[PDB]
Amino acid sequence: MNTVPFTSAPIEVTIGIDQYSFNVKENQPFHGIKDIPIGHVHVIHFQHADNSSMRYGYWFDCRMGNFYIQYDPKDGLYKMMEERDGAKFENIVHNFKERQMMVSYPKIDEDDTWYNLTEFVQMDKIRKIVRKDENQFSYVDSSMTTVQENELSDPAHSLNYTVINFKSREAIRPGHEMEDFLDKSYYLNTVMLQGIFKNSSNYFGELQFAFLNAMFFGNYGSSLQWHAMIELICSSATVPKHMLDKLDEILYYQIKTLPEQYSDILLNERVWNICLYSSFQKNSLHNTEKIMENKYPELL
Amino acid sequence: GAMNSSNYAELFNNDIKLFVDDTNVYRVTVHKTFEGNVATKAINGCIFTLNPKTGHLFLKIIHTSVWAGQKRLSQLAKWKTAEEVSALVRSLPKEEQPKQIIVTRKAMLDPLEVHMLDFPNIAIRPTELRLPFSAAMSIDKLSDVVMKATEPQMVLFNIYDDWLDRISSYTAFSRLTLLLRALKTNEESAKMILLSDPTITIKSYHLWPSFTDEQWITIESQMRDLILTEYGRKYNV
Ligand SMILES: O=C(O)[C@@]1(NCc2ccccc2)CCOC1
Repeated sequence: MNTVPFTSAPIEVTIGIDQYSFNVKENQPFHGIKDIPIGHVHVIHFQHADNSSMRYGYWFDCRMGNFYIQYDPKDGLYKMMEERDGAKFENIVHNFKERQMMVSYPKIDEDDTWYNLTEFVQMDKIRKIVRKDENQFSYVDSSMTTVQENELSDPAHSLNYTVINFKSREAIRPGHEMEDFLDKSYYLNTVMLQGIFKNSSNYFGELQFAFLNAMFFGNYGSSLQWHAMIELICSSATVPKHMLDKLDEILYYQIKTLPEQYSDILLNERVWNICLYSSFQKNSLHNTEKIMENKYPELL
Repeated sequence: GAMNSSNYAELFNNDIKLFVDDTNVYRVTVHKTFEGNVATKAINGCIFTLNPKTGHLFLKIIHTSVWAGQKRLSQLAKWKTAEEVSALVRSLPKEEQPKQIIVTRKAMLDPLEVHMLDFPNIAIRPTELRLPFSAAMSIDKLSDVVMKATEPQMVLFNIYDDWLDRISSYTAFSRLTLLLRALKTNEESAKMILLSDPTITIKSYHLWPSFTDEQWITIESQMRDLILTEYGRKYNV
């Protein structure tokens, strides 16, 4: 198990670690999070008590380095940093653990939620969507725009998701206009999977990362990307059976984890009604259809 | 965006534009089969593509062979329309290509947009005008060329005859739409109004009779009366 210590907590803040959230009071003796499961990416995120504007946070993998959080009173935020001195880091952590000034990542043994939400998410792929090569961890916030949002303004601070546009020359072969617009299989299988993503695992990884940024930061462009990647599959007549079965699992766990009270801002009624009831794959997502009908029947 | 009454003079400015009406592309008659089921028989149709400033009509005749062995014909008809309009655009010299294409039915927006991806600067727009272009097949010379066609064919017409020698495009379009609305509302009576005077003929190279300026005023009044008469008959007014 790994640990992300905090130097201190000078401002009152709600801290989230993956799907869990907890409050810290101004100048509370809080010095970090321990028992973080090795083997997955993680996200540590923040919403200030005195200014719920800008949710922000950091994606990281404790296998890549020793990371800690320290508040910056000039830029006014909790910043992730890497500690290259290993013995210093271990000694800091050991003292904070002995004084019991850390919270424990409260993973229930039976509970596979975080694995199920991050199955295909890799830190190396995150670092290509979020470009800041001098750090091993990636900062995301609620306001960051996507490369596609910008085309329609600072490029260094953008989310470089793969652009999906159903009415673009990339999506439509000259001479196959009706075919490719009504059946997106070409665009999914040749352009996106074989061409850009190389395999379905990388495609699902980006889909999962987009959902998580939408949910944890309220990042609108990420929500747009998540829905576009779902619609591209559901609107394709020819999809490998293993991808359809995996998508049903992915979406089921996403819908299961979504806060009920955020469904109005995180779920696109058009896309979901199309995907579940009109699309080529309307009958291939049994688990997702069942949870959607029981949890959010108003949206449908 | 959408074209309506507020931006109506835009139709007659110097930016080349075309209206595309697809209402006569896929035409059928419905009949009973020997077993008492119902079947359709397609008949030749046409795309109505009109420059409202110059009166140039690009009438693409849609021969029934294009439906042979195809499914979902009403859907295919929209994509065939978009394909043919795109092909017409590509066939025109650059300086004759439209800057805007206005579709009379909003279901044509996506088919045409997708076919015109190679022309990102040609705007594809809907309209809130209710235009009577479906009645194009009530113009005898247009109906004749469509029905006689044995293969796909494009025929070029000036739907305003020589009117622009005497009237503006705005006025010509208003006359055309009144004539077509009358033919749509009561075709027999409209045709009777247009041919009631044997001494006024249709030139070989024209679609409409050779009315003098004053006769056009009388004809236009009779067309308005027909439309109003039919409205009262319909609604018991
Ligand atoms: O009230 C709280 O703090 C909650 N989070 C528990 C938690 C505490 C420390 C570390 C991670 C999680 C309990 C239910 O959900 C909110």
